[PDB]
Amino acid sequence: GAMNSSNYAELFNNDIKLFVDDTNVYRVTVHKTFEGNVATKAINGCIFTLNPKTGHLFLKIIHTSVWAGQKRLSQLAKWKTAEEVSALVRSLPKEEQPKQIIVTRKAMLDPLEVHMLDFPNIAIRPTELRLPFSAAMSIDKLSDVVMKATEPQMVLFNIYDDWLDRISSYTAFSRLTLLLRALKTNEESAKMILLSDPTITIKSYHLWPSFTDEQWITIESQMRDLILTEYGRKYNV
Amino acid sequence: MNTVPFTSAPIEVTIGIDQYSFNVKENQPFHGIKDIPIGHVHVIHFQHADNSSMRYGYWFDCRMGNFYIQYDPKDGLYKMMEERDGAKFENIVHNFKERQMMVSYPKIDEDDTWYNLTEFVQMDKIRKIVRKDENQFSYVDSSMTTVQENELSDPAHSLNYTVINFKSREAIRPGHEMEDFLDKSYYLNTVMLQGIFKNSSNYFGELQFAFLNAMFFGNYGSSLQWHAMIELICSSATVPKHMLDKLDEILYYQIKTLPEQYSDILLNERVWNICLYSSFQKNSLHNTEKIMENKYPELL
Ligand SMILES: Cc1ccccc1CC(N)=O
Repeated sequence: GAMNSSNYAELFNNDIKLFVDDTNVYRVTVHKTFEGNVATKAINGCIFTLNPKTGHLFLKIIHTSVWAGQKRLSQLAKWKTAEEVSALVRSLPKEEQPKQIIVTRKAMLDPLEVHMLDFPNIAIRPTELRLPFSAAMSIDKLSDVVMKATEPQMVLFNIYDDWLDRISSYTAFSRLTLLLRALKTNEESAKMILLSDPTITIKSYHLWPSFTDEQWITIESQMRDLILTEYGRKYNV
Repeated sequence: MNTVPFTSAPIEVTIGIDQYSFNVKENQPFHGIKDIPIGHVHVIHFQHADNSSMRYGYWFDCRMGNFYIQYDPKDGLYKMMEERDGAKFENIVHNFKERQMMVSYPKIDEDDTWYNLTEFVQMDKIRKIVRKDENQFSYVDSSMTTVQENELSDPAHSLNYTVINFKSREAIRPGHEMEDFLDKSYYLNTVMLQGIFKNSSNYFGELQFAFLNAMFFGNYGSSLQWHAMIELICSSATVPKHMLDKLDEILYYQIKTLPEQYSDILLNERVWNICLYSSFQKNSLHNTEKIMENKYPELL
């Protein structure tokens, strides 16, 4: 059924699973036309497909050309997401295919279920969790590869860098959700915390800085403060 | 004008004949129903005074043979039987009529309700949905499950309605996923009409039969089938104009005949709201939208 707080440990068992987030597939700037009407201009998007156990990110870049001369784009975006996810599963060898796909938004259930009719053994599941995967486009290297794309393109990342050498998936996923929740709530503050110390760099093959275990504890603390300080900055509470 | 004689009425029972019904008392001298109109399928149905289960009946057509009812005290129900001896049957019916022991199928001359509810329903199509080829009449009851219901147990006692599933390979062409899911025209016109039913008459026959089993027996699987066949037309952008005009007539008379006090269990909110207000055919069912709005405005 639905993925929630009760069944959280299931994300880190040995059944291959993917999260699919479609929140950055269809992206627009809204602007005034010469005649004072409103129009949109699409920019490049991405499907965020993540194995929470391994950190393996399948970032399918959605080039603005996909939308050319199409109607009902917010609706097409869900079906395009489902088509690309189904094409990705079909491209993986059988033993690498997921046993479950968990969609971060319930409007993705029918489009993905219909695209995956050929895979009756793959379970399509909603989640009750409010996952901050929309802030993926706040990670500079992911934002850069999306915006520079001149055609449809799949880029493969490990969103946990080398963390699984030192911590479990459960802890790596908790660190990722904390970083993304922070970036989502106050992107400027969150980025300041991550890059303030010029001695700590990002390896060329990494997304996040090269923190020692003690430095990760300090960073994680600063992220939790930012999130509660913003929740007391908004809510008058 | 045909007759279904009864041997006796040993147990107190509400007897239905099509849209009519009457109470018979335990051992009341009742010997059946006369003046049944030739040219249509009929249903005779039963609800025992002592049982809130035991709700059941027989689809028949008097042109196919001579049919009577006899109570079976072992199986505890009124059974339909065929009398093969024509002259014995004529002589039984003549005696009962002379002694005025038969109720009269009480049809108002102005009244086309039954024709309108059964316009496309044929006994030969009923017999393929019900399947008991030793009999010319078909037994249905409250509890019988559909083939679709059983896929999700006893196959011999099932309703063999055409399986309709919007999230099936049958419904969705590879590479036409979004198109076939949002516009079911392919599934309606090519798979169901041209492929399985052959024509709109067979499709409407099964739709009308599903409704009648839902209304007369409170058969849940028949109700699901009636709604599915309506939703498959309403969710199609491309439907022949004659099929839409005829659907509007069929649904009008079904909504008109539905007992007011069953519209809460027999009508699916989501399907009717979609069909009348959101779907491709939201502006195609004028008669059905006006009666539903005037009779069941709460549902919507
Ligand atoms: C997506 C990814 C991440 C890290 C390593 C390798 C991959 C590619 C794959 N799993 O097919």
